[PDB]
Amino acid sequence: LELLQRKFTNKALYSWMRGKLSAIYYQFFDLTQSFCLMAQEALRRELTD
Amino acid sequence: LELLQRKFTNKALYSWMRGKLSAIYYQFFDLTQSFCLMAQEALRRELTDNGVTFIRGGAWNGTTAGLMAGETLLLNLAEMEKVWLERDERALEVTRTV
Amino acid sequence: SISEDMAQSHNRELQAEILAPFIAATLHLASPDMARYILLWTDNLRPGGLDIAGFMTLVLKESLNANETTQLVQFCHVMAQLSLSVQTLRLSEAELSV
Amino acid sequence: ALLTSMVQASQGGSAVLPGTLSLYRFPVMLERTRNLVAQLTQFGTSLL
Amino acid sequence: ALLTSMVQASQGGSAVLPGTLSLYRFPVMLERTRNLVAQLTQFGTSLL
Amino acid sequence: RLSDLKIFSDYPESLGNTRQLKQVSVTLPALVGPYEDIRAVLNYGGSIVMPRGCSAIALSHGVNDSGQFMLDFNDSRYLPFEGISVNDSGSLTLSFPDATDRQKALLESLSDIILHIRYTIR
Amino acid sequence: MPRGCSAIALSHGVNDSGQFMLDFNDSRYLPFEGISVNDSGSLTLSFPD
Repeated sequence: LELLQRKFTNKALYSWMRGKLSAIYYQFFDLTQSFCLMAQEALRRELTD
Repeated sequence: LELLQRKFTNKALYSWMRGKLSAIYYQFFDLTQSFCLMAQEALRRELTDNGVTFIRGGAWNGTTAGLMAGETLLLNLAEMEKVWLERDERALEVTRTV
Repeated sequence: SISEDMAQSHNRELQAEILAPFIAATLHLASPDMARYILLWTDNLRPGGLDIAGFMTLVLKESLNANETTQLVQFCHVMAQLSLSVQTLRLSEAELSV
Repeated sequence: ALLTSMVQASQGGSAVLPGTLSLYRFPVMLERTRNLVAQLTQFGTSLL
Repeated sequence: ALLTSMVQASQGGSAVLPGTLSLYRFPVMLERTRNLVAQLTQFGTSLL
Repeated sequence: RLSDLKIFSDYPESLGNTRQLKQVSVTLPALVGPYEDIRAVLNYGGSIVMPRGCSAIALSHGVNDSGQFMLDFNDSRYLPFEGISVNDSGSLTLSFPDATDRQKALLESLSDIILHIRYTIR
Repeated sequence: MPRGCSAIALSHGVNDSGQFMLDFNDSRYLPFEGISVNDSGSLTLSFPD
């Protein structure tokens, strides 16, 4: 158990990595949805519908 | 145990590989941060607005031992691209003869 | 992966950061941070009158080693002793840093 | 003898705001959004 | 009966230097930096 | 006014009803002195949503002028005035500033104004 | 035929091609492309009004 706690990839590292990735994902989703919306608007203008 | 020590992928090989990769990662991070900085400077020149700032530092955080540093740069570049797209404009042209 | 320019710098923290991954690889250490702190401790010890800069200069030599091999091997031996003792005690990185 | 079970609760979804008009034609925006969503998918896989 | 626990210490982050001005326009520099960052991400995944 | 041109009546009702502008150029047959540039502005006063900066052009030389460095119909960005319906109720305005003033002689020498409108039918 | 590739419009009539510019390397089919020369169809020129 002591060796498991002193590992390089212990619980703290995994927790911090997944928290940071969760925040990055949360912001990136908004960015890419905005991009998709402007693409759809461009298509609507192109088809005049 | 003896067989485990004579393995091709023993402890020494893994240690050397991860040490070399750590050094490569450490240098590559500096290179890519410099690249992101010059890209941000180019954007600032394009928009003529020195106030915009997107690389805020803290990408290399010691808690994660520097891992997933590149994700923050990716997010910052995405924000830069979105800002450039939204505020872009077709400029009027004028020619003057003196 | 080294050059004379960082050998002459007076920033021992930067030199420790540079040399940490290779020391970790050659001593089977867990992470580069542990190697950096071991290097700082050894530099404080000054085993054979060699600091970090002295070791880095000795590395950058075309085998022009008359008796400095003694200093180099003494430095390496002290480093190995420290790393082995830390590994045996199972000392955490936080305690070592503090 | 005791036993345990999973519990679920009602969950919602995201909404859509009105879009904006860019300056480029359709294919360029299509390719840009494709790159962005590929990046997003990679992020999700890493998270899992 | 003995027990053991995890210990954490304060950690810092990187800083930002003033940037430099290149010769190319924005989109090309953006694409170059994107490629470099993708390479960096692959390096990190391999390390893990 | 755009709709007063009766462009929609220049072709039969078939061949498509979605007719929109693609490009606008303008020629000013006037005598202009050497090393002197005309200064005019063409603007669209309609209410249809337009991308930023794609609603007005500037006139410098006035010989089949398009208000651009070079005209590339394969541009990845929308050309000025693109997407305007030909049956729109809006109006195009040509403005000559400081014609009281500096541009008086050139405007006196002016004969008329010519517009070249390129549009598409779907 | 592909949509819209069966008719062209004549404005100036001096070697006119009914296009902004003629590019034989276009990614899209040119008008009247693919018609067999031995076809029984007919080409019609219409002047309205």
